[PDB]
Amino acid sequence: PALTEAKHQQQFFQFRLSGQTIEVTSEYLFRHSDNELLHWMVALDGKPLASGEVPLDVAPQGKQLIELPELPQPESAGQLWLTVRVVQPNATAWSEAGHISAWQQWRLAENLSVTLPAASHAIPHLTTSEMDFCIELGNKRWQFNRQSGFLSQMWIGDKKQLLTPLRDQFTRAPLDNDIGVSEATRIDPNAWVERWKAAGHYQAEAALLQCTADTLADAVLITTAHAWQHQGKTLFISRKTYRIDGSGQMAITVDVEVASDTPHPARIGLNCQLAQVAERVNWLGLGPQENYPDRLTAACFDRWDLPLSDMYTPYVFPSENGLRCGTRELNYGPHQWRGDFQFNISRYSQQQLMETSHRHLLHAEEGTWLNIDGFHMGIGGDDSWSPSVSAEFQLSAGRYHYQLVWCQK
Amino acid sequence: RRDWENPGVTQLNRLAAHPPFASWRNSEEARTDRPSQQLRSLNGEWRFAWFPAPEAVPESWLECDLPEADTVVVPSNWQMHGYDAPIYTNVTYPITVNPPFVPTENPTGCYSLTFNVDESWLQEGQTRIIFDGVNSAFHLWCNGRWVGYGQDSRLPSEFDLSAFLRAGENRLAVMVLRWSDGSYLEDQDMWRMSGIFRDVSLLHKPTTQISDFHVATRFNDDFSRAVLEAEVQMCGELRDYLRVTVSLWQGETQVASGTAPFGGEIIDERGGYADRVTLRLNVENPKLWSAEIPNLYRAVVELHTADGTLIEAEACDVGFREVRIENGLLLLNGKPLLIRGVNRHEHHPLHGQVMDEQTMVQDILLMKQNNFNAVRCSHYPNHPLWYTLCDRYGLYVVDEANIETHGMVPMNRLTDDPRWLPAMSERVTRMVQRDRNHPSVIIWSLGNESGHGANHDALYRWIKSVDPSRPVQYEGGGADTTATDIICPMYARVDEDQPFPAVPKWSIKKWLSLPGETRPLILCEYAHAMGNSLGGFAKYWQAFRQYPRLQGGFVWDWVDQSLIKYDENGNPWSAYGGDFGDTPNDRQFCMNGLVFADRTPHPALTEAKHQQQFFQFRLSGQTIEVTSEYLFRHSDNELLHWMVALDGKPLASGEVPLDVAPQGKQLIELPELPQPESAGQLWLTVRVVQPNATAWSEAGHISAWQQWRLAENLSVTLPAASHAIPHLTTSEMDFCIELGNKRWQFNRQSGFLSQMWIGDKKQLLTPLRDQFTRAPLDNDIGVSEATRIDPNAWVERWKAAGHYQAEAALLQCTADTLADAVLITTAHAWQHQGKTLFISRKTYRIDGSGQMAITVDVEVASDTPHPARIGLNCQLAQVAERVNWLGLGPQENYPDRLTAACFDRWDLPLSDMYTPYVFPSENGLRCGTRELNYGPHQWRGDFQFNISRYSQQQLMETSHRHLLHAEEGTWLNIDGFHMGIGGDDSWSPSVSAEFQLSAGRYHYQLVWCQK
Ligand SMILES: [Mg+2]
Ligand SMILES: [Mg+2]
Ligand SMILES: [Mg+2]
Ligand SMILES: [Mg+2]
Ligand SMILES: [Mg+2]
Ligand SMILES: [Mg+2]
Ligand code: NA
Ligand code: NA
Ligand code: NA
Ligand code: NA
Ligand code: NA
Ligand code: NA
Ligand code: NA
Repeated sequence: PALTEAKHQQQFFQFRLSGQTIEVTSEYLFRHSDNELLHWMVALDGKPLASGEVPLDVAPQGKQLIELPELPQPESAGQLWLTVRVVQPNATAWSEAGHISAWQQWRLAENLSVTLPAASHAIPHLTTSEMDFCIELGNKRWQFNRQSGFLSQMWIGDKKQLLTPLRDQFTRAPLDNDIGVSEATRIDPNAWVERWKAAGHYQAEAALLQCTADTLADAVLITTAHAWQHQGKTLFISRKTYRIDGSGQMAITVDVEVASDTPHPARIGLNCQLAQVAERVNWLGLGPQENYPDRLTAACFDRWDLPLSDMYTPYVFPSENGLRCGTRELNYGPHQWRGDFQFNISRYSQQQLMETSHRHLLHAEEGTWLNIDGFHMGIGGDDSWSPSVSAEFQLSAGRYHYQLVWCQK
Repeated sequence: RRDWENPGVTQLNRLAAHPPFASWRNSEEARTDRPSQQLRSLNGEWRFAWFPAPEAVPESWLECDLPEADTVVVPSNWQMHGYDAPIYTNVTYPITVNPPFVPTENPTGCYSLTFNVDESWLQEGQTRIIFDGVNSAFHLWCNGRWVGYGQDSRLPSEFDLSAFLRAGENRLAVMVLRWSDGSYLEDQDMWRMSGIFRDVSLLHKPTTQISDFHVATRFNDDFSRAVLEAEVQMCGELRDYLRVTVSLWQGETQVASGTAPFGGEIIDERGGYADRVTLRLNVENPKLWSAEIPNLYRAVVELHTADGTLIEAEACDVGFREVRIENGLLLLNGKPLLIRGVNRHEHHPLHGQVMDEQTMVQDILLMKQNNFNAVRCSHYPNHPLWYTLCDRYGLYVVDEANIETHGMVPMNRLTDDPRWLPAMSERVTRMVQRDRNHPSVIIWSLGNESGHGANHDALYRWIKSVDPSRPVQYEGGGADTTATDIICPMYARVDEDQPFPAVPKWSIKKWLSLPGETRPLILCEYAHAMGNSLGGFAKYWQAFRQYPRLQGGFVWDWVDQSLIKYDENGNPWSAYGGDFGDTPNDRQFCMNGLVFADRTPHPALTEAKHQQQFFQFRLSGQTIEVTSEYLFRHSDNELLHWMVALDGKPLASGEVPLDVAPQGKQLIELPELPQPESAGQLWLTVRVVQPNATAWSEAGHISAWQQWRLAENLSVTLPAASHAIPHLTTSEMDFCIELGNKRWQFNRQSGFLSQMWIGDKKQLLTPLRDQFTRAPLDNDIGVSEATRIDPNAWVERWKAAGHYQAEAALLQCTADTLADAVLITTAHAWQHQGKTLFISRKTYRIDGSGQMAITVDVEVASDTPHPARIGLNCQLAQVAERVNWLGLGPQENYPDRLTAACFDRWDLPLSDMYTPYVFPSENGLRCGTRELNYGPHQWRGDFQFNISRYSQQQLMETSHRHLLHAEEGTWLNIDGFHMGIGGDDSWSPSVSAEFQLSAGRYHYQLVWCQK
C-alpha cells in the first residue's frame, strides 16, 4: 500500500484552491503538460453532484488557473468534497492511455444536519436479570453481561451476531517498525513493542467498576466503567454509554483515560469477532487502499466498496494491517456503523497476526474480526530499528472520546 | 534662510563629535569617574514660550526674556507640559510628504536661560555648550548674538561659546523647530514630540586638548593575552614637550601603562599625523567582558608635558572582548552568542521621551531579572548614560543610527538618493564617533525601515573601514542585502514562509540555507508583544537552540508607549494614539510592550523569562540532567530546588547545589520518592535559585524552572451510595429538579439552565449558555478599522460569518428520571442568515449527591472560520474575594503561551484574574485546569477558564481600560477549547494552525458541585 503514498507525494503537479479557482503549478523543469487533462468532480458524502474536464496547458514551472462553474447548491445535509485528477489521454512508452498521474481533494461547503429525526414507531424494552441486562426491539435483542460489563451477544431474529463480545482494545499486532531489532533472545527495551509489553499492555485485564441500566422515555441506556490493570497499576479506564432507541440504533459513547506514565498505546478502540462472513466491505471514508494516520495523504474521501480480502494486506511478516481512517460510515452484511473512526476488518484476529511469523501460515478464523478505532497510533518508518513515530502521531492526550452508532441495514 | 528646509544644511558652526569628555584636571578623579569641576549641568529651570511658526517669534526675544514666557523644567518635551499635542502615527508621516519642505505652521519652542559663568573659565581655554538632544532642529544665540544650528534629534550638538560669553550672567536663546528636513529621516513608530529633551551642559577644555580617543583590544588565539591600543588626537598648541600617558587599571591596581610623544607612524607620501599618537599596552590574562560577567578596566588618558604637568585627562571604562563573525557564526570572545534580546524605545508615561537614571536602571534590572542579555536601541542613538549602564550591568547592545524613512514610497526613495547622502552620513558617522569605545556596543546598525539604497552601501563600508571591531547590520530592503553582515529580519516566522514580492520573509530555518547564504541570522524584531500576545514564543526558542546559525533575536518591544492623561476628577489613565486630538493616528499600535508604561509586567514577560532560561533540563528516571547555556561563567551562584506534589499537595522537596561549567552538564539523582496509593498525578517542579544578591538581583531570585509529570495513579474508587434521589417537576416552560437544599431550573423554551439555588439563594444572573466567540485581541483585529475593514483579519472573518450575532435555536430539550438521577438532554443550532455554524448537544445529569455532570459535544461547520473558543458562560450572582484552582498558573496563560505556567494549586484575589491591558480584550485565561473553586462552587474537568467582573461583551465594546465598570456578580467563561492568541506579528493572522480549532467535532465535560 505504501507505493500509492509515494506516487501521490511525488506528483509533478501541485494545486491550490481559491474559491472557484483551482491553480495548477507544474513541477516539470523541461516539458509542457502536453499529455494531460484535469478531471474534476464534486460529491456530497460520496454522491456525485457534478464533474467536468479541462485541458491542462502549463509550461515547466508555470501555473494555470481554472475556474470551476457555479456550484449549484446541494439538496441535503452533508459535506461536499472536490477531487481533481490529472489524466494522460495518450499512451506513452511507459504508461497506458488514461493513466492518472496526480490527484488532490478539498472539502467545499458543509451543511450540518439540524433535522430532528422522527418519533419512533416503538420503544425498546429492558429485561433485567441477575447476570444480564437484555434489550428487545422488534426482532432484535442485545445482551449485556452484568459481571463482564460488555455487550456479549446481539441477535437478528434468532441469529446470534457475535462470536466474541465487543470489548475495548488498546494494542495492535506489532508492525516491523514497532519491533525494530528487538528479539526474544535480545530484547531492545527501547522498541515500542517492548515498552508496551513491559507495561502490561498486552496482558492487562478489564476489571468492572460499574454496569447500570436505565430506561428513558424512548430508549434504554446502559452505562459501564472498566479499569485495565497490570501489577496493581491502572493503565486505562474506559467509560461508556450504550443508548438503544425505538429506531433500533445503538449509540455508543466512549470516554477513555490513559495513565500519563504508561507508554502511549497503539490504539484506543473496540473490537469483536462477528459471526458472519460477507463478500463485500462498503464504507464512506478514506481509501480505497490501506491507510494510517501518518500515511493517509494519497487516500481519498469517497464511497468505496471492495471484496473483504482486499481489506487485508498480505505483508510477508504479518502485523496490524488494512486500516482505513477518516471513516464516517462502514457497512458489512446487515450491519452499519456510523461515527468518525478508523477500522480494519478481516478473517484474522490481532492475536493470530502477532503470533504468526509468515503470512502463509495464517488461517481464516470463524466469522470476521472487526477493529474499530476512535484513535490509532502512526506507523512511523523514518527507520525500522529505532522508534520513529513522530510525537504528533503518538496517543498522548491522556483523555480520549469517540462515539459510534451501530445499526441494522 | 530656512535652513530647516534644506537637507544640505544639517548644522552650522557645530563642533566635531567625539566620545564622552569631562576634562578632568586631576587624574585620580578621572580614574574614579568622580564629577569634574569642568563639566557643569545646565539642567533645571528655564524660560519657555510657544509659537505657531518661527515667523511669529519676536526679535526682542534674542535680547530679553518674554514676559509671557513660563518657567519650565529642562530637559523636557513641550507636549508633556501641554503646549501642543503629541502625535502617534506609525508609518504615515505626521507632515505632508514633500521633501524637503515642512508645514508653514510649525510649532516653535523658544527656550532661554540666564546662567552664570565664572571668570576663571574665561581667562583661559575653551568653554562649549553641549545639547545632548534637541528635537528636531534648532538655532542658538548667546547674549543676543547668533552662534549656530543643529539637526539630528538623537545625538549631541556642541558649540564653542568662548567668544560669546562674559563673566557673570549670560543668557542663552534656543529656537527649536518641531519639523525640519531632519524629520524626513525621523519617521520611527513612536509618539512625535519636540523640545530640548536630553541634558544641557557646559564644558571647559584647555586650548591644547584631547580632541578624540579610540580604544581597541585585540587578542591572541585563546584570549590569554591582549594588546590594548589607544589612538589619541589633540587640537591646539603642538610642541615637542607634549606627551600622552595611557594607564589601565583594574580596581585600584594599575595593570599597564605607556607614555609617548605625539607623531603617529608615516601613513603616506606627505608623512603622518603629527597631532596623533597610538599607545599600545600589553595585558596578560585579561579579565574578559561579556553580558554574563561584565568585567571592566578603567583607561585614563593623560595629556601632559613630559616634565610632569597634567594638561587634562579623559577616561573610559574598557571591556576586553572581541566580536567577530566566523564561519557563519557571531562569536563573542570566541564562543557563539545566543541573543536573548529586546528592542527598547526611550519612553516614560509622564515625561515622554526624557530619560532619567532611575528609569534606565529600573529597566536594566527587570531586563536582566527576566533573562534578557541584549538590547537594540530601536531606532536611534540613546541618552549617553544608557551605554554606561549596559557596560557596567552587562547587556550586549545594537547601537542604531537615527535614520528611518518608512513613510516614503517606495521606502528607499531618500536612501537611494545621493542628495540625502550627506544628512544620512552624519547620522551614522557621529554615532560611531561618540559610542565606539563602549564595550556594551557589539553591533552597529544603519537605521530602520528605510528600504535599501546606495547610501546604505556607502555607509556600511564607511563603518567597516573606520571600525573593524564590530559587525554592521541593517534590515531594510529584505534583511539580507549587501549592507548587512547579519541576516536580521523583522517578524519572519519559524516555519512559515511569507513570500512577499521583492522583500519576502522566509521561515528563519529556510532562510539560513538559501543557495549561497552563509551569514548568521538574528531577528532585529520578533514576537510582537501587543496586547494579549507572545503566542508561539516557544517555537522561536526551540529553533534558536537547535540551529547554530539561528542566534536569537530582539523582541518587539520592551515597554508600552502609553501616556498619562487626567480625567475630570483628576485621576490618571493610560492614553494611546488619537487620545490627544492627534489625527491621523494609529491608535493602540503604540503599545507593544512586555511591560506597561509604569514598568508593571504584562503576563507575556514571564513567558519570555522562561524560554530565555540559561539552564536546560532533561529527566530520566529520578535523574535530572542540568545543562548550562552560559558561555563563560560557572554556576557559582545557583542551587537547584526540587519539589514533588500530588495534585498540588506537597509530598517531598529538597535542594542541591549546582556546579556546572559553561556549556557543561551535571546529573542530579533525586531521593527515593513517595508512591502514595492515593489517586492523582505526581508532578516534579525544579527551580534554579541564586542564593546571593548581585548587582542586578536580590538574594533568592529564581532564574529558571521546569516541571514534569511523574507517576499518575488514576482514580478507580467508586463514590458511596446516596441516601437520596433528586425529584423532577415539569411544566410547559420548565424542568425543575430538587435535591435537598438544592434546586436547578431548566427553561424549555431556551433549552438552558436558567437558575440554580443553594439553600434558597439564587446563583445565576444570566443563564448558562454556549459561547463560541471572544472579545477580540489586538492580534485578532490587526489593522482592521471600521473605516477600512481588513477582511482577512480573524475578527472580520468571525464577524462576517455571523459568529458574534448567531442565535441559538432549540432543537431538543428533554428530561428523564433515572435510578438515582435526573437527566436533561438538549441540542441547539447556531445559525446565521440560514447557515448552521455550530451544533451543541449536551446532557446534564444531576444525581443524589447533588452534583451536576455536564457533557458537551459540539459540531462546527468545516466551512465557517475556526471559532475563538468552544465553551460555556454565565454571570454568577456572587462576588467572592478569592479564586482557587488546580491547573496552570499563577499568571494568565493561553494555549500558545503557557510554557511558563506551572501546574499546581493556586489561590489569588479575584482582581488578579483580570489582566488590565490598556486596550481591553479577552484576558485572564488559565489553561489546563482540573478543578476551579469560587465562593461555594466547584467545577471539575479538564478546561481553560477566565473569571472577572467584566463580560466579554463589555470588553469588546470598550476601547480603554479605565472606562470599564464592574458588572453585578462575576462572569465566568469555562472553555473546553480556546484558540491560540498568536503574535508573530499584529497585522496579519498569526495563530499557528495547530492552535486553531479546526477539528470539526469537540467534546468536553465538567462536574459542577458545591462545598
Ligand atoms: Mg490531500
Ligand atoms: Mg536643514
Ligand atoms: Mg602618573
Ligand atoms: Mg590666570
Ligand atoms: Mg517604522
Ligand atoms: Mg515546561
Ligand atoms: Na495538456
Ligand atoms: Na506477526
Ligand atoms: Na542557535
Ligand atoms: Na488611523
Ligand atoms: Na508600534
Ligand atoms: Na552553585
Ligand atoms: Na475592546
